[PDB]
Amino acid sequence: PMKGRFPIRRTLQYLSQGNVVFKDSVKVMTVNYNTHGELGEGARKFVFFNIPQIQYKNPWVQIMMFKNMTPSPFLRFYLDSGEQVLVDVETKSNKEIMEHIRKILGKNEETLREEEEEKKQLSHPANFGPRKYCLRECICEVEGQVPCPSLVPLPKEMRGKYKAALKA
Amino acid sequence: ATLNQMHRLGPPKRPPRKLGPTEGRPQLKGVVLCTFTRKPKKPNSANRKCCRVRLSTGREAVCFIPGEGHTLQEHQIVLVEGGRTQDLPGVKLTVVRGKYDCGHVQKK
Amino acid sequence: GRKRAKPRLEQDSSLKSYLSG
Amino acid sequence: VRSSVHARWIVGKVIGTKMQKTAKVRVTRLVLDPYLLKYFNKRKTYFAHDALQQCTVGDIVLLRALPVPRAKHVKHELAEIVFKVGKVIDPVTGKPCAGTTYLESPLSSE
Amino acid sequence: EDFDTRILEVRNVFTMTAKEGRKKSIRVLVAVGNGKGAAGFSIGKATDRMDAFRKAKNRAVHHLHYIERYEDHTIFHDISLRFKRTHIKMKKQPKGYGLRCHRAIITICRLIGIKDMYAKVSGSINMLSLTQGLFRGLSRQETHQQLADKKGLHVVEIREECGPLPIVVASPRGPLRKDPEPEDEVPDVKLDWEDVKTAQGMKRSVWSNLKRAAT
Amino acid sequence: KNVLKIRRRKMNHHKYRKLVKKTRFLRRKVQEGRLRRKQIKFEKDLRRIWLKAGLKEAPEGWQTPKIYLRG
Amino acid sequence: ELMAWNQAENRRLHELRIARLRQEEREQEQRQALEQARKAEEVQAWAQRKE
RNA sequence: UUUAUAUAGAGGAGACAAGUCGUAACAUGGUAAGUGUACUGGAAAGUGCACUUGGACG
RNA sequence: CCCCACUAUGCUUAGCCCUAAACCUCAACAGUUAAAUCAACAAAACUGCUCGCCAGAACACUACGAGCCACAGCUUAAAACUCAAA
RNA sequence: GAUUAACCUUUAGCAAUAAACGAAAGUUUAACUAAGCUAUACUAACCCCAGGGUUGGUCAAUUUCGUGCCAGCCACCGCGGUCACAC
RNA sequence: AAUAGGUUUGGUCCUAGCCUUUCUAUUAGCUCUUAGUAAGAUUACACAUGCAAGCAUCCCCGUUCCAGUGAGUUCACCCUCUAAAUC
Ligand code: FES
Ligand SMILES: [Mg+2]
Ligand SMILES: [Mg+2]
Ligand SMILES: [Mg+2]
Repeated sequence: PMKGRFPIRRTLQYLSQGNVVFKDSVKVMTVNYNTHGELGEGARKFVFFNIPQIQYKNPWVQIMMFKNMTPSPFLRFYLDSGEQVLVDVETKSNKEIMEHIRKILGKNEETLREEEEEKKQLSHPANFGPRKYCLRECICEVEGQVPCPSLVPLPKEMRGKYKAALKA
Repeated sequence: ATLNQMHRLGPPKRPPRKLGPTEGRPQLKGVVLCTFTRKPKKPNSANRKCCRVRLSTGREAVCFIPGEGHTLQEHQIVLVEGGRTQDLPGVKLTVVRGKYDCGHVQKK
Repeated sequence: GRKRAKPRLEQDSSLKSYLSG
Repeated sequence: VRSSVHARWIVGKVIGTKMQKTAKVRVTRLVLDPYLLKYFNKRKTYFAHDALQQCTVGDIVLLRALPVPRAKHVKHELAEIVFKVGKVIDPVTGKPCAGTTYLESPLSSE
Repeated sequence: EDFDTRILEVRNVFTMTAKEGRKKSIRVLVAVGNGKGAAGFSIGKATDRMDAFRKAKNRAVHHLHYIERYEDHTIFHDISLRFKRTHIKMKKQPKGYGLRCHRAIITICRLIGIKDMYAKVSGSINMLSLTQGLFRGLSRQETHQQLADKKGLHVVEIREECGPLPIVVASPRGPLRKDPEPEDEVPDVKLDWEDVKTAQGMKRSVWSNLKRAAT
Repeated sequence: KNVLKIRRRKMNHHKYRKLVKKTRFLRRKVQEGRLRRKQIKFEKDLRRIWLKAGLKEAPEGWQTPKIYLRG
Repeated sequence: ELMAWNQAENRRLHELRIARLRQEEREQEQRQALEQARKAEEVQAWAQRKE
């Protein structure tokens, strides 16, 4: 089987489930937490579960952990403007922490939908090109148009080999 | 191996595939320096027709001549291909019958 | 001496007969 | 605000103070292993300008990208010492702390 | 008359006896099944192949398992078991998927009456170990009714072809629990690397999903 | 268990010791030549270092020691 | 607005932490009273034995 | 000027007619076997010291 | 092989060499005895975590390179030819 | 030409598109277009017009002779010393 | 790497390699009817010959493009800044 406790954490299907996508302001997130303590348990599980997903959804945000540096776990986001956002996470479960950070710094679903629409706007359906970029490679695919000569040979009149004969 | 060890060593590396007697080529032009016979390793008993030839790469190697009967002599141009002769140790080349000076197997 | 075929390599035609009829 | 340096803000660990007015900081970023899909720390060395020489080897600092590289490798300035080594001030409560225990209790000042 | 017999392997075991030295004998593994969930297997040793066949099938007909089948065409849940040195990973599959399994597993499943299933065999491919491990895994599987009775909850089936309609396949015969089952955000299960790689698409294989004859 | 692998290792070691005994003088001469080449190459590397550095000669008071000699 | 809300949440959590710390400090005062009650007798017995 | 740098005496590995020679190993394998190391011997090996049971036993 | 005599050596001092069937042939730490106890044998079966190591046999406790007070040495350690096994 | 196991014609036209130039009609282009050669591949057809490999097992499929550990065969296991489903 | 298969032994179990079966490409043998399309020196080795860049009232502009090759090789991507170029 897959090595490690909770191997589901190491699947793209799980890493892509992070609902938290930070605004462009966030640059650094420091996770201070304690390896032992009943109050910090949720924070610990947060570091066990949500730090991957978040880091997957925000590849350009530097996430740095710190074990047993302060008596209470907390997050400290750094924004581009220089603001520092301190989020106490003691007594909060990992799901509550994710909800809180999504509320205060994550993009709203409307912004994500707008960005997805912007991305989909690039691939115009009417374009023709390789399957990597366009839905169709040639107009011959569209029915009604003259088909590709590799499949249906063209009439002798439409082929230059005999247009040249007509020229003669 | 632990996950950290796997990450450190990285994905396993495919060993460099060894080039055969033909040096990774389907065929090689050769010049027959001499011809002789080789005794196959036991328990097979025979007199296998073979010929030392100088390949186009400059290397000289022993090649097996299949079929019955041959006009191959010295200085005759042949084309050799891969495929070891099972009962002959060290013979890893076979002469392509019907190519260059190697005439087809004289029937009967 | 002479060749002695391996006991495990000896052919069996019972299956051929069964499939034949 | 505009700067040619890529990493605008980085939180790192000072691992050197030998250079004059320049702290050598180590910044670790999580990187996804494409084969294991596990996140591993990848560490990069940065040089931060420290005018006051207040960096101690081992403290956690915040580095802000300079508008231009003042030297060949010095591209960042020490914005703030997030955690002084052995002198951590608990941001949640403001009281000093030594590891996971309070040197001064939050109840002390009431 | 309802039962069909199929040979899984025939082996010429040679035994060294004091007087005769090497003596030939036939060991035959057969499986018998009626196609309606009742099947078994047996070994037969003899001097003649036909005697081995007769012994093996007449003994297998006395050792019948009963393999519970979901909708009479597939297994109830995904199974992964190791018998000795043979790993069998069977996957429940929808109707029309056919039998994509080791040929011995295909034969045994036809005898049982399973039409749709996937199965990968790893480790030693010892035919007897594979066969009896397969029978063990199929016999030990838990039906939806058994699951509902155990946990006292409705077993609700969600089908993509049927949209969001909840289909109840099994309801507990006793009292129904009022407290919802705890919904852990991260389940604690042991996944298979092969399954994960296949799902992610990184499982490049020039031998997987090859077009094959109807099963 | 049997000791076939151990026996093969023992035979290999016996053959190797026999070969060393047979040709120990030639091996000693070859090793001495190899040590000479080693020292020469080391000195050439140091010379290359200070030549690329721009110094016309070795630094004052520097002599490359014979680090590859028993004496 | 989100920053102000986060600061308000931090203040609320700080008040809860202060209450919890007060309760824990009272409990630790009781525990220290018990420990000193044991330790005074232990040290007195040890000193008397040594004397 | 030695080394680098382009072939060529000589060694080593495998195979070949293969058996000859010794009978070391496998049985308490004919003197239990083996690891390390040392000396002797052209070699087959022999012995010293410690260790192992992957030997046996009143 | 046995007997006798005798030396290096076993001993002390000070250095060196750094090997073993250095083997409980069982890595360290933590946990479990419930499932399926389990290829076999050895020594009941496993789980979590970490480090080290292995990827057919032989070539090879080898060659070369490097390091070492080691100079018939030790550590690290290949490849070519060959086999369909080991 | 040489070399390698590796082997396209010493064609045509600027009519299309593209480029250069010009205010422009236009001009030029071995880019390109339209042809030539080649079972390298794909598609389509055959009405007369099919060959290549294999047939011991893996692995679909051998009758009769000849040969006699020879001649020969095999991808792996292997076959052949007289009656070879393996030449 | 599979739905796997053959192969170690007197035999079984396990470990393990090798090979088979699938799909492409090049070359070779033998064979080959037509039509349409696509693709097409082994070689950064040497080249006979012909052509491949002109335009245009002179100046200018263009011949720095297109085409070709894969010898060399982390100059290709993102950001900052900012030339040339076009409007
Ligand atoms: S690909 Fe569209 S006409 Fe051929
Ligand atoms: Mg040897
Ligand atoms: Mg010991
Ligand atoms: Mg350890």
